[PDB]
Amino acid sequence: PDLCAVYAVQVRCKRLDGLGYWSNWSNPAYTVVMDIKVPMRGPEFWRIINGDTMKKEKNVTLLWKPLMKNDSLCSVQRYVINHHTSCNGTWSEDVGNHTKFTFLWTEQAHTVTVLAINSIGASVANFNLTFSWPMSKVNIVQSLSAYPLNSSCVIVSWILSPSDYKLMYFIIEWKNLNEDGEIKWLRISSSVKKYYIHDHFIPIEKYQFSLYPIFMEGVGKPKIINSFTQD
Amino acid sequence: HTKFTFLWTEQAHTVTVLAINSIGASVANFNLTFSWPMSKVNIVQSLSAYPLNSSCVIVSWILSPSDYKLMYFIIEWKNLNEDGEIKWLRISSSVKKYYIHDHFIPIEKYQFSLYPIFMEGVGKPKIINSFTQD
Amino acid sequence: KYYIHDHFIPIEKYQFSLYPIFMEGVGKPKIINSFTQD
Repeated sequence: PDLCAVYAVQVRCKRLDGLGYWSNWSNPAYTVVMDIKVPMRGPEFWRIINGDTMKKEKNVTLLWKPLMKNDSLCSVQRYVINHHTSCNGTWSEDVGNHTKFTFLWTEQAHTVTVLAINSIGASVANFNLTFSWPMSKVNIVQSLSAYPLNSSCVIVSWILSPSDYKLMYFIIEWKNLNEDGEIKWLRISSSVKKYYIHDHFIPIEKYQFSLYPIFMEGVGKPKIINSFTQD
Repeated sequence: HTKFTFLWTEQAHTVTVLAINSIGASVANFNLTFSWPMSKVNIVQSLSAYPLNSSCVIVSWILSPSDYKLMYFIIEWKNLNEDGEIKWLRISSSVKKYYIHDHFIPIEKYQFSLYPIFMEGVGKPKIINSFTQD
Repeated sequence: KYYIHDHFIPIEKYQFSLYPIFMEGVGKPKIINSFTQD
């Protein structure tokens, strides 16, 4: 079931006709971790946008986590980012084993895809994220409320307005606004209307919860709240 | 013992704590002058406190000009919501913003007192009882 | 007043029924379907 774990293997033998004894078990053999297939899935990534609202150019810092054993399978030697744009077409940038990359977003639509590469090749199923200036205005989240359930779980719930755009999935993003916390994020199916976030949440602190609707055409306008709803 | 209580009666009382070992007393010792005139001197024009995270708060201040030679600052902070031990730290007078590393719960009401410390003694603190929302 | 020790997620809607129990049998419960915000 797991191609990238060390298995111990021992073999013993006996006469096929049954007239005899079993041999002792052989000295254990162990696998060496080598890449055995390309990675099954590319890493989940999100973006930080550093840019004054008055500038046409914005710095987009992509952030991902290293793949877990199930998704990397055995190893990731380096990460390569495939960029796709209407004007410059497709190009690729090798990021090595770094988990963060910052590029300049200039075009009206820029689709980015992060690939994981091992000694055999690139990951089969990869996540993409389209950065679109028109789409950043689309708002489908009618209401958004956040209630801390406990110090280990917050429900974030939302109601959706009808939309002509095919919603693919949600990403909930949360950060403390009281802390310089790392921006934590998670991808969630578009079928979901309430989610249990498991993280350490101190319920009085002010957390920003941003629900980004993600469409084929790109990231919609987030709904943002800066306090828990007392109602 | 790490704590001592004395009666302050005079207009000016300078105190110095010495550490002594089997050879003798400490070479370089801190002093603190308690002066009733100086307790009225206020040089801290504004004081604001903003929690940066649960492990660091910047306390920042602007200074008015002063004829007294400021030696250093001490920032003192305590929860006003908790019976917390009064925590304090000495900071150079050259500093105008400092990163306090302690466990800070950002909504709780902390009192931050910036005491200006002069040769003539402790000046009047500037005190705030809430984080500045501005 | 009683302290119930169980895993309670405070926003979820819990029904709490207090049944008064008499020699003659179970009385009418008082029922609430939400926490009291007052």
